[PDB]
Amino acid sequence: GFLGAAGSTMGAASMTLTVQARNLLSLTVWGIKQLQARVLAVERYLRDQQLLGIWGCSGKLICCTNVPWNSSWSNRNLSEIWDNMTWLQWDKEISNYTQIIYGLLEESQNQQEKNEQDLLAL
Amino acid sequence: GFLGAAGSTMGAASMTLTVQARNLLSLTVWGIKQLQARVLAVERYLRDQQLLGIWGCSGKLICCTNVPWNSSWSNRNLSEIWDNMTWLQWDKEISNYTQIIYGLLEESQNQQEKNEQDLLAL
Amino acid sequence: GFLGAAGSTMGAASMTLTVQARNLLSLTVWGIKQLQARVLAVERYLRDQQLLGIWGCSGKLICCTNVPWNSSWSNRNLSEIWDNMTWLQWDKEISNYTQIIYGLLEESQNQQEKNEQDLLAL
Amino acid sequence: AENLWVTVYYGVPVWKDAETTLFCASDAKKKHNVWATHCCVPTDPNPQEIHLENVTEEFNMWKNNMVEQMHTDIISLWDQSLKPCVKLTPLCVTLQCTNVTNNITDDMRGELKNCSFNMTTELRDKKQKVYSLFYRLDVVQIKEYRLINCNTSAITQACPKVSFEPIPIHYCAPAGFAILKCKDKKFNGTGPCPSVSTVQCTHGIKPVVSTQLLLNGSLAEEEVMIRSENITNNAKNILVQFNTPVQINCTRPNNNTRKSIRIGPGQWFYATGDIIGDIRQAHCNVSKATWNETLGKVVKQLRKHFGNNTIIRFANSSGGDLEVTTHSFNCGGEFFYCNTSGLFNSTWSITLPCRIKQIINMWQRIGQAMYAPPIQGVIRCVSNITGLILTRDTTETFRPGGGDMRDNWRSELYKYKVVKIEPLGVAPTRCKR
Amino acid sequence: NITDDMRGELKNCSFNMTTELRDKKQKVYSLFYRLDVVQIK
Ligand SMILES: *[C@@H]1O[C@H](CO)[C@@H](O[C@@H]2O[C@H](CO)[C@@H](O[C@@H]3O[C@H](CO)[C@@H](O)[C@H](O)[C@@H]3O)[C@H](O)[C@H]2NC(C)=O)[C@H](O)[C@H]1NC(C)=O
Ligand SMILES: *[C@@H]1O[C@H](CO)[C@@H](O[C@@H]2O[C@H](CO)[C@@H](O)[C@H](O)[C@H]2NC(C)=O)[C@H](O)[C@H]1NC(C)=O
Ligand SMILES: *[C@@H]1O[C@H](CO)[C@@H](O[C@@H]2O[C@H](CO)[C@@H](O)[C@H](O)[C@H]2NC(C)=O)[C@H](O)[C@H]1NC(C)=O
Ligand SMILES: *[C@@H]1O[C@H](CO)[C@@H](O[C@@H]2O[C@H](CO)[C@@H](O)[C@H](O)[C@H]2NC(C)=O)[C@H](O)[C@H]1NC(C)=O
Ligand SMILES: *[C@@H]1O[C@H](CO)[C@@H](O[C@@H]2O[C@H](CO)[C@@H](O)[C@H](O)[C@H]2NC(C)=O)[C@H](O)[C@H]1NC(C)=O
Ligand SMILES: *[C@@H]1O[C@H](CO)[C@@H](O[C@@H]2O[C@H](CO)[C@@H](O)[C@H](O)[C@H]2NC(C)=O)[C@H](O)[C@H]1NC(C)=O
Ligand SMILES: *[C@@H]1O[C@H](CO)[C@@H](O[C@@H]2O[C@H](CO)[C@@H](O)[C@H](O)[C@H]2NC(C)=O)[C@H](O)[C@H]1NC(C)=O
Ligand SMILES: *[C@@H]1O[C@H](CO)[C@@H](O[C@@H]2O[C@H](CO)[C@@H](O)[C@H](O)[C@H]2NC(C)=O)[C@H](O)[C@H]1NC(C)=O
Ligand SMILES: *[C@@H]1O[C@H](CO)[C@@H](O[C@@H]2O[C@H](CO)[C@@H](O)[C@H](O)[C@H]2NC(C)=O)[C@H](O)[C@H]1NC(C)=O
Ligand SMILES: *[C@@H]1O[C@H](CO)[C@@H](O)[C@H](O)[C@H]1NC(C)=O
Ligand SMILES: *[C@@H]1O[C@H](CO)[C@@H](O)[C@H](O)[C@H]1NC(C)=O
Ligand SMILES: *[C@@H]1O[C@H](CO)[C@@H](O)[C@H](O)[C@H]1NC(C)=O
Ligand SMILES: *[C@@H]1O[C@H](CO)[C@@H](O)[C@H](O)[C@H]1NC(C)=O
Ligand SMILES: *[C@@H]1O[C@H](CO)[C@@H](O)[C@H](O)[C@H]1NC(C)=O
Ligand SMILES: *[C@@H]1O[C@H](CO)[C@@H](O)[C@H](O)[C@H]1NC(C)=O
Ligand SMILES: *[C@@H]1O[C@H](CO)[C@@H](O)[C@H](O)[C@H]1NC(C)=O
Ligand SMILES: *[C@@H]1O[C@H](CO)[C@@H](O)[C@H](O)[C@H]1NC(C)=O
Ligand SMILES: *[C@@H]1O[C@H](CO)[C@@H](O)[C@H](O)[C@H]1NC(C)=O
Ligand SMILES: *[C@@H]1O[C@H](CO)[C@@H](O)[C@H](O)[C@H]1NC(C)=O
Ligand SMILES: *[C@@H]1O[C@H](CO)[C@@H](O)[C@H](O)[C@H]1NC(C)=O
Repeated sequence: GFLGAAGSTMGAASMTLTVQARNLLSLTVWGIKQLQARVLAVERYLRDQQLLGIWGCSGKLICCTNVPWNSSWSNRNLSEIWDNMTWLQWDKEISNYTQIIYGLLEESQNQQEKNEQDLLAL
Repeated sequence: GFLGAAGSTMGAASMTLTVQARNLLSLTVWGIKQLQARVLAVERYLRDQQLLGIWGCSGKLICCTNVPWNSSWSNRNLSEIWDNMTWLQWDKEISNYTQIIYGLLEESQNQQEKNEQDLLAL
Repeated sequence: GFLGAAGSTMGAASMTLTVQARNLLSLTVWGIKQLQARVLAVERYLRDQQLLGIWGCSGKLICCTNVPWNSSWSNRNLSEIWDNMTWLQWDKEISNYTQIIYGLLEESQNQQEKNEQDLLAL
Repeated sequence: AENLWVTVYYGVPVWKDAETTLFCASDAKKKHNVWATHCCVPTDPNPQEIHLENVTEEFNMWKNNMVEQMHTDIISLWDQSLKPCVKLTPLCVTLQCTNVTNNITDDMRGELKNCSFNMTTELRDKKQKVYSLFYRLDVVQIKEYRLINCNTSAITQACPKVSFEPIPIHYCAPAGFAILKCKDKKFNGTGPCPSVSTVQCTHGIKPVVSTQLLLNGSLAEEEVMIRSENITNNAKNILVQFNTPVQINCTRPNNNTRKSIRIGPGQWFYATGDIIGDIRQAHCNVSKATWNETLGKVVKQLRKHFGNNTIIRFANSSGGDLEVTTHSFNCGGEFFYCNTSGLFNSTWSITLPCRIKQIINMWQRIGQAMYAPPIQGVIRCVSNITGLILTRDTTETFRPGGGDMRDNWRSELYKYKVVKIEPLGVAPTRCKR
Repeated sequence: NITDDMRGELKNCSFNMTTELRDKKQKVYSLFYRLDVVQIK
């Protein structure tokens, strides 16, 4: 059922997230090629986990932020986005808005951690 | 002291969990064999961490759930389990009850995250 | 800007932690040497993450403890440490105090988790 | 604007086109068969399928890197199987040959050479006379002759205990990747298709290598399909996939003998000779009525592409080397070159004479040659012609072509595509820390 | 065809080498620089 949700709308698909998130980990020339494939799978996995860590979303399939949507990214109604789009269609719709969002998420989490230390410091 | 707790009862052994959890990470044919061993150790480590993440137990050696014990798994008294059994004996006692529990834990965590988003959405 | 903060004081440098923490992950003889380099980078990354997990600092760039500073480690004023030292100078100042601190952090987290289970058990 | 915040979702079911390494997988079931000794972890008999209800994905078989991988993997496996076992450098000697005429039909009169020569077993300067029959195509005149490849390449003996008999191989995705496929009938092999489903492992494909005719593999769902990269461009091959097989029966009706010659300290050379009984020409029979009906179906479909008001014909290919001009296959362990002029002769049983070679320059390279040891007894095999590789030169003319090994896999891998899973993204919503 | 400072630098060196294991050697000659060739004419 790995891509079973691919044709589902975003608000319907985001219930199967466990499956898609889970099935990522599953002596001459072929030996080295197989290792390269295994090392790569691990590296890709860790990069995604590190970003969730940085953004303050570690341990969650869905996480809230404190960074607002900036409109120019997309001006669609949220009911249009969640009910009339699949995640694949959506990714295409905003395929050009990547680090423009990620950098903001990183900045936000760093400020939040500083604020928390300043309060625990009191 | 890595397996020092192996002969201890479950309620006694679960104080050394740090040691057992910690000591998991520690150019021809031997070169490739050694890499295969290292890659495997990493892959095994990550699978366990991913499950703890999925079940909502990330970052903990011991974590509570919201899934009840279902009796048929074992009908022993909890005082019998924690004081008259070692973890090895226990694992053998319920060796046939694995994904029967894990799937429930996965379902529970997903429902909990949805509920949390719906509340933060308010 | 990876080591841009190297000449900054500790209280100034600890704002760029995201960058230093983030840029850690970035068919014959060279094939095997390159894999060894990649496997090693992953192993080093995971060891640091495991310690943060063990100490109860997972997911944070900065984390508070419940273990006091023990004086013999350093008798400098905190204003001297945070404003008149860089992290590199500081690391040299206390380069001989490593597991002497880490073991305490491990013990503390284990006690805290036991206490939490005993309360959730109620 | 609505005060919606950026919410991050992990486990998002999306993907991008990608190129990675796919792994070999097989059945649980051949002891010295290179495809079986390649381990090829057994597949799970249960397909995932996971029909994707609203997915309309874009394919391009002419750019399918899965074909490129299969080509590379086949060559690599082939080459490594030749590292052990006997090298035949010592055969590059002067041969003294006669015409082998004591038990022949006349059509075979010029095909065999007797070829006596001096070779040793010890570094004793003690050579012995050895004779072996050779096929004419492997021997070139300098009465004195030499083997054809001793002028340009090393000759390696195929190791007699190793089989290359095709076993269907499934390709499986590595973690983080998935294979998508079209289920549509009457699909171009290119462009978008609905009814896309997922694949962990592809159906098994036998790595059959041939020229001109496509053998075994699989059949089209309803009607013969004609696929091409550039149909109006006469520089391209046209791949025609039949919707029903044409049965072809081939044989080498000669009871032969394998002669073991000591060539070195633990090394053996396999010579051939002393054929028992009449010497006859190798051939294929092709059922005639089926072939004619099959062309009629092909012609109808060619007309849909080229006009239903024209006339086309089939010609007996073109000039060039046997690797190009004849049909090629190796059933039974020996390499056959057959004359398809008996098939591609029309305007809109068939016995095809065949020749056999022992010294093979595998298509993929030069500088090396393989020597196929003789097979003891006789050879018979039956196969399914499942398609054609055609080129085109009012009326129009078609000819058998191909010769590029990749066309034999491209014709099967037109349904599968490899994508990378990228399960992370964002969307605006109601979700505030 | 030499200048005198090059007079001792080159050797003509004829030898027997083959192309087939035919015990059929052919004469080949090559010039060599003196530094690559050592006396056992
Ligand atoms: C297309 O598929 C057919 C069927 O799989 C292939 O022909 C088959 O080839 C094998 C290998 O030569 C034959 O079996 C052999 O029989 C001899 C008998 O002594 C045995 O010694 C071998 O170990 C092996 O068992 C098999 O009978 C044969 N099938 C038929 C019907 O004759 C065919 O070769 C495939 N096409 C191509 C181009 O490979
Ligand atoms: C190939 O040539 C050899 C050499 O003449 C033939 O073998 C000879 O056959 C005669 C028949 O009695 C024997 O007496 C000789 O001793 C054989 N020679 C050797 C070396 O054994 C051989 O039959 C020819 N092969 C053909 C025509 O198939
Ligand atoms: C083997 O048979 C071929 C023919 O099948 C012989 O070829 C003949 O060679 C002579 C040489 O002058 C030509 O004049 C003939 O016309 C050739 N025949 C044909 C049909 O072209 C060949 O010489 C035979 N070899 C031996 C060793 O007898
Ligand atoms: C195997 O070696 C023998 C010995 O050298 C070859 O026989 C010689 O052939 C030359 C050719 O003119 C004759 O002059 C010699 O007198 C032959 N020697 C003897 C002892 O007969 C023989 O021909 C070689 N075998 C082959 C097939 O070339
Ligand atoms: C060529 O083939 C024929 C037919 O098989 C062989 O002739 C037979 O040989 C056996 C051997 O003892 C005889 O008993 C038969 O009577 C022969 N048949 C006839 C019709 O006489 C012939 O020997 C083969 N020739 C060679 C050189 O092997
Ligand atoms: C290939 O050989 C097979 C037999 O090995 C042929 O099969 C026979 O075909 C006739 C056609 O009517 C049937 O009646 C026979 O019963 C078939 N034999 C068997 C054993 O089933 C087959 O037709 C041959 N193909 C060609 C193209 O000749
Ligand atoms: C040639 O095509 C025929 C069908 O026209 C193939 O027949 C299959 O044989 C297997 C053997 O058990 C059966 O399970 C299949 O159901 C048969 N197919 C059909 C449509 O009945 C035959 O195997 C083909 N030969 C080759 C070499 O592929
Ligand atoms: C090649 O030239 C060198 C000198 O350039 C020759 O060397 C002479 O060898 C004889 C041998 O008795 C000596 O007496 C001479 O004194 C050598 N000359 C010098 C300058 O040392 C050498 O012999 C020449 N080789 C040939 C083949 O002629
Ligand atoms: C190449 O091989 C030939 C044949 O052996 C050599 O010529 C012989 O040289 C010896 C040396 O004393 C003479 O006794 C023989 O009579 C020569 N034979 C002939 C046929 O002339 C020749 O010198 C070799 N080439 C080189 C450069 O050593
Ligand atoms: C596919 O699109 C149709 C269009 O109405 C929709 O009803 C159907 O539910 C979609 N498939 C999925 C998986 O949502
Ligand atoms: C071993 O079993 C005996 C049985 O009474 C028990 O007293 C002892 O404590 C056990 N060992 C450990 C490590 O608990
Ligand atoms: C370098 O040292 C001088 C000494 O006063 C200080 O002012 C300056 O800010 C230091 N550099 C950094 C990066 O802090
Ligand atoms: C010998 O090899 C060369 C390599 O170019 C080839 O052209 C030549 O035709 C070969 N000899 C014969 C007789 O074919
Ligand atoms: C199928 O091939 C024909 C050849 O002319 C081409 O025109 C057509 O667009 C192709 N269809 C698709 C879906 O690519
Ligand atoms: C075949 O290639 C030529 C090259 O210019 C192109 O113009 C033509 O349209 C192609 N045919 C098809 C059906 O795409
Ligand atoms: C071809 O048909 C003829 C008819 O008699 C038969 O004798 C011959 O053996 C057949 N060849 C093959 C390969 O079936
Ligand atoms: C086709 O048949 C003609 C008949 O003379 C022949 O000359 C020609 O060489 C044949 N073509 C091929 C490629 O064999
Ligand atoms: C194929 O058959 C034709 C029939 O005449 C013949 O001329 C041609 O040389 C044959 N070609 C081969 C490669 O056998
Ligand atoms: C093509 O068919 C004609 C019809 O009689 C025949 O004469 C000719 O020989 C055939 N060509 C081949 C290559 O068999
Ligand atoms: C070849 O001839 C030998 C002679 O006895 C016989 O035993 C063998 O079975 C024959 N092989 C075939 C395939 O007829």
